[PDB]
Amino acid sequence: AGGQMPIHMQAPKLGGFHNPFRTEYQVVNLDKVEALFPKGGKITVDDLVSVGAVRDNELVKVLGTGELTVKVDLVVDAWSKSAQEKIEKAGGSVTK
Amino acid sequence: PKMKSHSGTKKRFKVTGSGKVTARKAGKRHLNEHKSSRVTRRLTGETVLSKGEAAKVKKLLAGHPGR
RNA sequence: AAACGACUGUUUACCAAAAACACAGGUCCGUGCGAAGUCGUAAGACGAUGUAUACGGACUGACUCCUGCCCGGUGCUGGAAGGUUAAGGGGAACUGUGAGUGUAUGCGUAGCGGUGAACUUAAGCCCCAGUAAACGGCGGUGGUAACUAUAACCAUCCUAAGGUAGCGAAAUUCCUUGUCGGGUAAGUUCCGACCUGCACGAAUGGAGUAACGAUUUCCCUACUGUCUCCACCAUGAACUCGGUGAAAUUGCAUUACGAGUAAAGAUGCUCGUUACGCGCAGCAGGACGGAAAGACCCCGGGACCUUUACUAUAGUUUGGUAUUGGUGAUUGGGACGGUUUUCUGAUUGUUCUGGUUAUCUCACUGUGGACCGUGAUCCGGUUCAAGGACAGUGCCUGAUGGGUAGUUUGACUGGGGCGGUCGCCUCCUAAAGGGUAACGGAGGCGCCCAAAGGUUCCCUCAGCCUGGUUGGUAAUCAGGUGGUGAGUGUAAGUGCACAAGGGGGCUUGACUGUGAGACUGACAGGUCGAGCAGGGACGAAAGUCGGGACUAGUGAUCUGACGGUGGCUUGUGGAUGCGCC
RNA sequence: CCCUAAACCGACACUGGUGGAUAGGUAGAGUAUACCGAGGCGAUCGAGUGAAUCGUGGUGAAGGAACUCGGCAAAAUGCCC
RNA sequence: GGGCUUAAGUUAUCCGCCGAAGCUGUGGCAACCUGUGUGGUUGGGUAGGGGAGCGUCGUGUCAGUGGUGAAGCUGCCGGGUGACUGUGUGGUGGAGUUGAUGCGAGUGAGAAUGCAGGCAUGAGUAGCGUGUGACGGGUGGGAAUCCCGUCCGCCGAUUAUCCAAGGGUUCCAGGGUCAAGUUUGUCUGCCCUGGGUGAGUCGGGUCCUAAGGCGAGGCCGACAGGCGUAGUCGAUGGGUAAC
RNA sequence: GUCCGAACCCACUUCAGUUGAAAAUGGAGGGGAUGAGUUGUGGAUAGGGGUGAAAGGCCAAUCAAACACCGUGAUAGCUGG
RNA sequence: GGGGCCUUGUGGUUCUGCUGCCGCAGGAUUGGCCAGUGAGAAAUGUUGCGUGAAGGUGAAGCGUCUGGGAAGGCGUACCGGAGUGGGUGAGAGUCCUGUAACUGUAAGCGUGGCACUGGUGUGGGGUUGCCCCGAGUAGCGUGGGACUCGUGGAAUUUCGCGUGAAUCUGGCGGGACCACCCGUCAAGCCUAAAUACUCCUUGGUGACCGAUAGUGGAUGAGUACCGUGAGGGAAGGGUGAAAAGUACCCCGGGAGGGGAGUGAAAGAGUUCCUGAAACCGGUCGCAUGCAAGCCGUCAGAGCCUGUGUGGUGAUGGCGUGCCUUUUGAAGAAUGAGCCUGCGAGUUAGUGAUGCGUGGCGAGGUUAACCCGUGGUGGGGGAGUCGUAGCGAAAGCGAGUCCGAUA
RNA sequence: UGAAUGUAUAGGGGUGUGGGUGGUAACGCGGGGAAGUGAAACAUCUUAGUACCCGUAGGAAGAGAAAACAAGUGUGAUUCC
Ligand SMILES: [Mg+2]
Ligand SMILES: [Mg+2]
Ligand SMILES: [Mg+2]
Ligand SMILES: [Mg+2]
Ligand SMILES: [Mg+2]
Ligand SMILES: [Mg+2]
Ligand SMILES: [Mg+2]
Ligand SMILES: [Mg+2]
Ligand SMILES: [Mg+2]
Ligand SMILES: [Mg+2]
Ligand SMILES: [Mg+2]
Ligand SMILES: [Mg+2]
Ligand SMILES: [Mg+2]
Ligand SMILES: [Mg+2]
Ligand SMILES: [Mg+2]
Ligand SMILES: [Mg+2]
Ligand SMILES: [Mg+2]
Ligand SMILES: [Mg+2]
Ligand SMILES: [Mg+2]
Ligand SMILES: [Mg+2]
Ligand SMILES: [Mg+2]
Ligand SMILES: [Mg+2]
Ligand SMILES: [Mg+2]
Ligand SMILES: [Mg+2]
Ligand SMILES: [Mg+2]
Ligand SMILES: [Mg+2]
Ligand SMILES: [Mg+2]
Ligand SMILES: [Mg+2]
Ligand SMILES: [Mg+2]
Ligand SMILES: [Mg+2]
Ligand SMILES: [Mg+2]
Ligand SMILES: [Mg+2]
Ligand SMILES: [Mg+2]
Ligand SMILES: [Mg+2]
Ligand SMILES: [Mg+2]
Ligand SMILES: [Mg+2]
Ligand SMILES: [Mg+2]
Ligand SMILES: [Mg+2]
Ligand SMILES: [Mg+2]
Ligand SMILES: [Mg+2]
Ligand SMILES: [Mg+2]
Ligand SMILES: [Mg+2]
Ligand SMILES: [Mg+2]
Ligand SMILES: [Mg+2]
Ligand SMILES: [Mg+2]
Ligand SMILES: [Mg+2]
Ligand SMILES: [Mg+2]
Ligand SMILES: [Mg+2]
Ligand SMILES: [Mg+2]
Ligand SMILES: [Mg+2]
Ligand SMILES: [Mg+2]
Ligand SMILES: [Mg+2]
Ligand SMILES: [Mg+2]
Ligand SMILES: [Mg+2]
Ligand SMILES: [Mg+2]
Ligand SMILES: [Mg+2]
Ligand SMILES: [Mg+2]
Ligand SMILES: [Mg+2]
Ligand SMILES: [Mg+2]
Ligand SMILES: [Mg+2]
Ligand SMILES: [Mg+2]
Ligand SMILES: [Mg+2]
Ligand SMILES: [Mg+2]
Ligand SMILES: [Mg+2]
Ligand SMILES: [Mg+2]
Ligand SMILES: [Mg+2]
Ligand SMILES: [Mg+2]
Ligand SMILES: [Mg+2]
Ligand SMILES: [Mg+2]
Ligand SMILES: [Mg+2]
Ligand SMILES: [Mg+2]
Ligand SMILES: [Mg+2]
Ligand SMILES: [Mg+2]
Ligand SMILES: [Mg+2]
Ligand SMILES: [Mg+2]
Ligand SMILES: [Mg+2]
Ligand SMILES: [Mg+2]
Ligand SMILES: [Mg+2]
Ligand SMILES: [Mg+2]
Ligand SMILES: [Mg+2]
Ligand SMILES: [Mg+2]
Ligand SMILES: [Mg+2]
Ligand SMILES: [Mg+2]
Ligand SMILES: [Mg+2]
Ligand SMILES: [Mg+2]
Ligand SMILES: [Mg+2]
Ligand SMILES: [Mg+2]
Ligand SMILES: [Mg+2]
Ligand SMILES: [Mg+2]
Ligand SMILES: [Mg+2]
Ligand SMILES: [Mg+2]
Ligand SMILES: [Mg+2]
Ligand SMILES: [Mg+2]
Ligand SMILES: [Mg+2]
Ligand SMILES: [Mg+2]
Ligand SMILES: [Mg+2]
Ligand SMILES: [Mg+2]
Ligand SMILES: [Mg+2]
Ligand SMILES: [Mg+2]
Ligand SMILES: [Mg+2]
Ligand SMILES: [Mg+2]
Ligand SMILES: [Mg+2]
Ligand SMILES: [Mg+2]
Ligand SMILES: [Mg+2]
Ligand SMILES: [Mg+2]
Ligand SMILES: [Mg+2]
Ligand SMILES: [Mg+2]
Ligand SMILES: [Mg+2]
Ligand SMILES: [Mg+2]
Ligand SMILES: [Mg+2]
Ligand SMILES: [Mg+2]
Ligand SMILES: [Mg+2]
Ligand SMILES: [Mg+2]
Ligand SMILES: [Mg+2]
Ligand SMILES: [Mg+2]
Ligand SMILES: [Mg+2]
Ligand SMILES: [Mg+2]
Ligand SMILES: [Mg+2]
Ligand SMILES: [Mg+2]
Ligand SMILES: [Mg+2]
Ligand SMILES: [Mg+2]
Ligand SMILES: [Mg+2]
Ligand SMILES: [Mg+2]
Ligand SMILES: [Mg+2]
Ligand SMILES: [Mg+2]
Ligand SMILES: [Mg+2]
Ligand SMILES: [Mg+2]
Ligand SMILES: [Mg+2]
Ligand SMILES: [Mg+2]
Ligand SMILES: [Mg+2]
Ligand SMILES: [Mg+2]
Ligand SMILES: [Mg+2]
Ligand SMILES: [Mg+2]
Ligand SMILES: [Mg+2]
Ligand SMILES: [Mg+2]
Ligand SMILES: [Mg+2]
Ligand SMILES: [Mg+2]
Repeated sequence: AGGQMPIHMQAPKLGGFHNPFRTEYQVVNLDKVEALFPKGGKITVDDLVSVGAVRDNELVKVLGTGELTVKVDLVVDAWSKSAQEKIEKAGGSVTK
Repeated sequence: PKMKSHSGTKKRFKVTGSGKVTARKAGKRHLNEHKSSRVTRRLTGETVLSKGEAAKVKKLLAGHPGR
């Protein structure tokens, strides 16, 4: 910076730490599940979404943006409270 | 040869989802008794970087997403 | 005749031959012999096949007379009463885990760990002496003699002591061509003095000194073309002819002068003047001529040198420990039972261990003698002698260490240096928004205040005039007048009398979570802020309060620390570490 | 074969450097200097020409350091008894 | 500047003119915008940004082309807005190479006191390296400079003679005159061919050691290596038989 | 470590040379010339080292740290292209 | 785990010992599940294939035209498991050399592998009484080093110096340390392949160079030359198809030239292909000896030529080089004597970040590697970017964080 | 055969029994180990365990058959990409 204390040295370091064992979820939303499984999609497994798009060999938490008029039974790793509520109200369930 | 990122830049700047470059506010590490709660609150959050500084940071980062 | 060096010598190959170096002579310091010293990692070696009348280092430098005072500083030598002080030894204490105990919290045995270490412990340093032919130092004010100038002399301040003998306008004297005398017709030089020594001085020697010197200086005489003032002669070039035949340099070219103009000195531009074309011999005024990326100056980099710059390090030195063992005392820290009485007070034996100290010797010493390998001054073995658990060496450890190494040693600047300045606040310059420079003109700040903060209520000043005890211009009281000229914690400016100035009551908002919206900087950043919640202060309420009438009183990041919290913890549980505020 | 060099060291067939030996006559102290001997050379561009000027020598009236920073240079002196 | 007051000087006023790459006229080119049948605006330019191209070499493909003459060089006559260029037309030359479209670059030079080569300028100029030569004859294409002779001059503690070191055939004889020789040269220390150096006694070795070197074992040292004993070398010296 | 003075060693002054005869000399004088003299032959000391009667002098014609090669195409906020 | 103690099992034996006239072992031409020249606790011959070093066979064209010459033009035929190249007097599938294809290999120290000879040779269930299981080793301390880790919370590993274990109810590791759990068994050794490289030998290749380039070196090249030495270090290629390299004569001492010959060409004559520029000249046209000139440009007479276009150009106006670097240079600031040649924005990343363009598209794309000995083609999805963000993180998630489920 | 000297050993005397010596362009293993440079100065750090040096191979070398990883199920010597 010409001799002036540069930006990467006048700014304080963002501290914190990294979780060495953190695992990310491949998230899918209810709009995607409705679009890819419209015809009364009975049971959706991780293999089915990974066939469409969930990037297989990962955990598949399902999230809850969207309406989900159809009835689905999603056996997946983890889900949000809103997604579970919407799925149950639509007539389906979640497992695992 | 892969081009390495800047380590201080790695440790100091975040890149948001829309692409903004943000740093931690500077001036609150010590000497905080004379500083009022208003001054400390002004120095307590995050700052979006200006255009030239943000471009410099994205250059120093080697495609590193920030911290 | 003077200065310097005593002399003969030596030296900067290639700008310095000297006054520089050396020298014979002198003194100091070190060295007892495997010497000290030096080259080398070491063995070795030189010193020296020498032995204190010797060797090495330092300074001075024949000879003559002398070499004065100071040991405060620093160095060196010696010493050790106390202080400080490493590694090591060694406590006490704390602490993690943990069988289990605990209704659970928690605690915690054994074992395995971790932390720093009361006491003990060296040299060095502080400390006390000596040492100057060690590195060094050798002063001030006031005044006084019968012309005046000075001070032998007196008082004093201070120091470790205050410059002795001798010399002095000097290889030293700035002023300075000091003054006086000599030498000249005339002498800033000379030489003899004077003493007013800017800023001599006694082995970095003082003052002298016969002889010596391609040293420096002044004078006399002889002699001369050095000169007045040059002339002439012969020669090697130059010149002409025949032969041979370079060079530096070169943007060009059919390359004048004057006065101007222009990057401020023009062959080349302007206005004029002059000038037929081409040669030969010459001279040097110009072509800012050629030659050499100025060597002076500044800026950036480097190199080498210095030191009480920094950081290291060879060497030197201190102790601990290994090598490293045997045998006694004399003093403390224990376990141990059992004189005392676990004990304020004392102990012997019975086991473990620090220190102080004394002897022994197939550790070791690379050593003196003899012998053997061998008919070998190396080397090795045996042995005697002499030391001896020392020394030496390895590792650890403190001190010392320009001997050596790597580097640092800011910028601004009417060149650089010296001096000044460097961040923040107020005013002017600043041209009526904001901004605006100079080594421009003025000043302030690096705080302070538990009230000088918050709130609520009340009050009006300075100055002037008059009356009144101390009391006066001015303490305190009374009446009139007085609007801001008083005051404001603190510079200045903007404000404030509706007071933001003076006072009374209660208080801690000098809050916690926030911050719509803005101002101001390239940015980091700086600044103002409505409304809301919690929990408070004052007020009857309205409301106000996130320090101070406002604007200075401050320091990013890294790194580390303390309190809280408990998000993470590399198999699990702890611990430990990290994270967040 | 060269060898105080045209053959070596100097880039040269370079007025430089290079150790040793022999080394006669007359004058002279002399291995100085002059002229010769033994012996060897005439030197590796010449021929001319009274230009200035530069170098190298020579002479010089009267004066005699007036020169110059300075007697630089030269002159004077010089040998034997 | 000439010259000017008899203004061509100052001043007021009036009437004309000159004067730029400005403006207008006319003829081309180009950028942008705009309704999209008018056209309007615009086009000096360093640093610099953007866009589009010329030429060189290699190369895939296609079409070819070349001794009835490729490349390269060199003229003339033409062409484009530029880098440039013709499928015009010669000359020289003697074996390659053209156009279209792509692909890849060691792709463009006027300068770096740039590097290499060649050639100018100074210039037929400076110099030709201490000096004494003259003449007669010869040789020869050619003679100041070669050979012979006679005069004269020069060195002579060296311009002589002989060695060492060093050089290496330069020595001698013949043939030579491209180059070298600071000129010429018929000459030469140069060129080519051939020849030439003979030791019991001279100088070295075969003998000896100095300084110094190396060094069996050995000692010292992380390695590499250092030192050194016994020895072995090593003349500048000792010894050794001819004039 | 006497005197004058050749050879020999040196280098004080001056003139010339300065693209030289010569990358340090020549002419004319000058100093030492039995001594701490000079010289031949061989040898020893080597680069943060040598050696130095001491000038930072000399160590193969530029030495306040030789030369060669390598790190290396060192680096240059500077000049040039 | 092994030893020991036993419940047992050796390949069929001629018959010798010791232990209990049980049993165990040396013993032997004859099996053999095995196992071999290997690292394997080891190392000794005769028979079985195809090759590199050399070789062998190896297809198929003539006629005319022009030319010095035919491989070229024209005409008309062949071979091809061979049309990759290179030579030949110009441009060859059929002229040569070769090429494709087959083939031989005596020999190798041959080499690889197979067969035989010859050489060497088993365990399973039970038991823990007892016995062994790598010592100055591991750890620990200290001074250093390697590990992402630069002394730290310092695991692991290693060197010097001290100190110093346990041994299976044991040791070590899982990032200080301890406990449990998991894994493992140090202080002994040997081991192919996958990996690295090329002084060399054989064959081949190139949008690599083409004599200032490519090696320093196309030639007496590490030569000449320079340096004491270590070391440094060049430049010089081309006649022609074939020497047919110019017999002979003339001028000249020669050199050189002129005639002539050879050759397609000699102005291809050995200084030899082509033969540029600078530079040096001969000839012709114009101008030029009264003139002040960045040397040009515009206007322009005259002369020559007229190949009616071109050369020169008296005379008039205007006009201070090029580059670099500067506020400003004609500058008396820098650099350049001239010409020819050479001499500076490149290349590599499954780098970063844009843009253009093409493919695919909620998906895109492979890396190493494997197959194609036939290449540029195919596979390989390991990974990677996109698909959701916010938070120090646990985590939550179209939200999340500061916050009080504000 | 066995010194001083006793055991013996050192040493001495016979035999050649076997191996060695030196070279080698790159690659390997073990050890010693820069600086320029970057950090816009510089010392930690970088350069870089590079350059260079030493010892020593082989046709390759080194490593190699768990006192290993992993994390609760598992993999199973080394090397290389
Ligand atoms: Mg700063
Ligand atoms: Mg904090
Ligand atoms: Mg606070
Ligand atoms: Mg005097
Ligand atoms: Mg005197
Ligand atoms: Mg003297
Ligand atoms: Mg003398
Ligand atoms: Mg000198
Ligand atoms: Mg001198
Ligand atoms: Mg003495
Ligand atoms: Mg000693
Ligand atoms: Mg001795
Ligand atoms: Mg002394
Ligand atoms: Mg003295
Ligand atoms: Mg004296
Ligand atoms: Mg003490
Ligand atoms: Mg005393
Ligand atoms: Mg004076
Ligand atoms: Mg005076
Ligand atoms: Mg007087
Ligand atoms: Mg004294
Ligand atoms: Mg003095
Ligand atoms: Mg003194
Ligand atoms: Mg005297
Ligand atoms: Mg002439
Ligand atoms: Mg002017
Ligand atoms: Mg003028
Ligand atoms: Mg002009
Ligand atoms: Mg003239
Ligand atoms: Mg002249
Ligand atoms: Mg000049
Ligand atoms: Mg300069
Ligand atoms: Mg420096
Ligand atoms: Mg000690
Ligand atoms: Mg004894
Ligand atoms: Mg230093
Ligand atoms: Mg440095
Ligand atoms: Mg400055
Ligand atoms: Mg100034
Ligand atoms: Mg204003
Ligand atoms: Mg204004
Ligand atoms: Mg300004
Ligand atoms: Mg506060
Ligand atoms: Mg806001
Ligand atoms: Mg402020
Ligand atoms: Mg409230
Ligand atoms: Mg107040
Ligand atoms: Mg920092
Ligand atoms: Mg783990
Ligand atoms: Mg807070
Ligand atoms: Mg000579
Ligand atoms: Mg002679
Ligand atoms: Mg010579
Ligand atoms: Mg001599
Ligand atoms: Mg005589
Ligand atoms: Mg004589
Ligand atoms: Mg004679
Ligand atoms: Mg002679
Ligand atoms: Mg002559
Ligand atoms: Mg002559
Ligand atoms: Mg000559
Ligand atoms: Mg006369
Ligand atoms: Mg006279
Ligand atoms: Mg007279
Ligand atoms: Mg007289
Ligand atoms: Mg006078
Ligand atoms: Mg006089
Ligand atoms: Mg005068
Ligand atoms: Mg004189
Ligand atoms: Mg005289
Ligand atoms: Mg116009
Ligand atoms: Mg334009
Ligand atoms: Mg531009
Ligand atoms: Mg044709
Ligand atoms: Mg071509
Ligand atoms: Mg094309
Ligand atoms: Mg190029
Ligand atoms: Mg060019
Ligand atoms: Mg040039
Ligand atoms: Mg010429
Ligand atoms: Mg002439
Ligand atoms: Mg001339
Ligand atoms: Mg002349
Ligand atoms: Mg002449
Ligand atoms: Mg004659
Ligand atoms: Mg004579
Ligand atoms: Mg000979
Ligand atoms: Mg011959
Ligand atoms: Mg010869
Ligand atoms: Mg001869
Ligand atoms: Mg002859
Ligand atoms: Mg000649
Ligand atoms: Mg001849
Ligand atoms: Mg000897
Ligand atoms: Mg030996
Ligand atoms: Mg001998
Ligand atoms: Mg001899
Ligand atoms: Mg004498
Ligand atoms: Mg004398
Ligand atoms: Mg001398
Ligand atoms: Mg020698
Ligand atoms: Mg000095
Ligand atoms: Mg020298
Ligand atoms: Mg130097
Ligand atoms: Mg140095
Ligand atoms: Mg480097
Ligand atoms: Mg055939
Ligand atoms: Mg035909
Ligand atoms: Mg590290
Ligand atoms: Mg450890
Ligand atoms: Mg361990
Ligand atoms: Mg763990
Ligand atoms: Mg084991
Ligand atoms: Mg192994
Ligand atoms: Mg290969
Ligand atoms: Mg060439
Ligand atoms: Mg070449
Ligand atoms: Mg060519
Ligand atoms: Mg040589
Ligand atoms: Mg013929
Ligand atoms: Mg021709
Ligand atoms: Mg030709
Ligand atoms: Mg005329
Ligand atoms: Mg004029
Ligand atoms: Mg500019
Ligand atoms: Mg200027
Ligand atoms: Mg110029
Ligand atoms: Mg000029
Ligand atoms: Mg410049
Ligand atoms: Mg120039
Ligand atoms: Mg995957
Ligand atoms: Mg280092
Ligand atoms: Mg360094
Ligand atoms: Mg740096
Ligand atoms: Mg730098
Ligand atoms: Mg081998
Ligand atoms: Mg191996």
